[PDB]
Amino acid sequence: SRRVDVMDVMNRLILAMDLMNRDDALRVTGEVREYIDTVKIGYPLVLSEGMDIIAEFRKRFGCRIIADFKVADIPETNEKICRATFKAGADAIIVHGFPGADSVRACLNVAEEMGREVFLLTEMSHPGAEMFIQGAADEIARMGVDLGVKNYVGPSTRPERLSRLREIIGQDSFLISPGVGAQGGDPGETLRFADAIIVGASIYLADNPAAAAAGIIESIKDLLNP
Amino acid sequence: SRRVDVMDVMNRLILAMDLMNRDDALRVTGEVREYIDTVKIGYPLVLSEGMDIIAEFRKRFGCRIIADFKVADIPETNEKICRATFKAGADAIIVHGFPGADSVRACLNVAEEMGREVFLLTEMSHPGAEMFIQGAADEIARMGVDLGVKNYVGPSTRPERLSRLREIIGQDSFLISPGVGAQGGDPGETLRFADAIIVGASIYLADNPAAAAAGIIESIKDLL
Ligand SMILES: O=C1CC(=O)N([C@@H]2O[C@H](COP(=O)(O)O)[C@@H](O)[C@H]2O)C(=O)N1
Ligand SMILES: O=C1CC(=O)N([C@@H]2O[C@H](COP(=O)(O)O)[C@@H](O)[C@H]2O)C(=O)N1
Repeated sequence: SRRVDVMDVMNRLILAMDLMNRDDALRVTGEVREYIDTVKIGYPLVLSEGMDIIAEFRKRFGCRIIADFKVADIPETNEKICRATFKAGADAIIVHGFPGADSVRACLNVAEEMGREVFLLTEMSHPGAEMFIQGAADEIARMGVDLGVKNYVGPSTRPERLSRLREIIGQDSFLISPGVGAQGGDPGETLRFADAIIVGASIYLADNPAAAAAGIIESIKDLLNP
Repeated sequence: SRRVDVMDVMNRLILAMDLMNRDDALRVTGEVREYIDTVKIGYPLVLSEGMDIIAEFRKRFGCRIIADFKVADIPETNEKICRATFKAGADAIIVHGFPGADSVRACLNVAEEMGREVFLLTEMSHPGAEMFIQGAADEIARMGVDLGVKNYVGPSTRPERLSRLREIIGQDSFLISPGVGAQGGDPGETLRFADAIIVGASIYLADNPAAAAAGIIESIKDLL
């Protein structure tokens, strides 16, 4: 990405905090705070500890929050979900593109009004993505561009797909990518196209999360700056 | 549907309780309880009041709860979402099929392991559904059949699509359909294929929710 008006992710590493217990979640996040300042919080944690967990993370840690809720409902419900989520302190929210343009627009409008951001998930990192998602991936990405979407989520496990997504969305867009580590994606190859990588279990399940985070960062030192 | 062991939804009417305040949500639900015993609780309410709200609905009104979370993540995450959801008193959970068979199977395994139900959302009711979901709907339904899914969600706004979906899933499957009221779906044509209809705003935003529910039931009395 060439734009400077994007969230500045420390070390280009976003922690996918999917532990389902407040104690383990707060412990691991705290132990890696030195390397990460942007945390992706999803339903595994939220449905287990509640939305206030978002406020607490910003309190204890001075981190940005990406609510990975893969919003995928009708326009009316999507609007409500985004409103509740931003009200709770989320800086950005991840939204699915497959439900259509109106569903995505609903999220974009709320984000616009509240001054927050929407990240469009154009395709996924798991095996199942090949069944229905990849066939529509190109068009979903193009729909995002036409809608004026500037933030995207693409698969680390499929660098060949990530290259294509980047070409479609352009350099004036921001791209983050999950699937690194546990799913087999490589941090370095992924950062050839993505602006930041998302890492979950490789860090939060490690005997030493801090060392795991440090190791990943060391492995991409040549791609770290700016 | 022709199956005898299907979910028994009173008056074939499911309340989509999408109000975002526990007071209005609980009050309106109580107001229509004599007409509805099955409530669909989604993220608008859950993200606003917390997951404990599900048990509250059960304790207060003894209604069955369908957690409409449109689960649409990778298998591993879907697993966690379903587990947390069934631990909250949800009798069932709605999952997306677009992410593929592994994502759906993950939900099915948890439901089976925790003795609850999974509803597979095939085609959606809004206009945008025509862009990508509609073209994959029949295949998603067939995937559901092959996986052993017995509960489905289809659009009331497109009865002709609902008819095709019913053909694919068979009569031994349970089908619920949203889109009645606010979205212009016709209850009559919808119930020709769906076992139960989902109604939200046409009821919870009505000056008199009870009267609203009553009216809906009156318009489909011949199907009850
Ligand atoms: O295509 C995608 C989207 C997504 O957000 N995710 C999420 O990214 C995280 C990956 O975590 P992990 O590093 O495999 O443990 C989880 O929170 C997933 O739900 C993914 O793995 N693939
Ligand atoms: O295709 C679909 C799926 C679905 O769950 N829904 C949900 O069904 C409800 C419909 O509410 P309403 O009657 O339009 O106010 C909402 O909670 C929606 O999120 C839908 O409208 N269409």
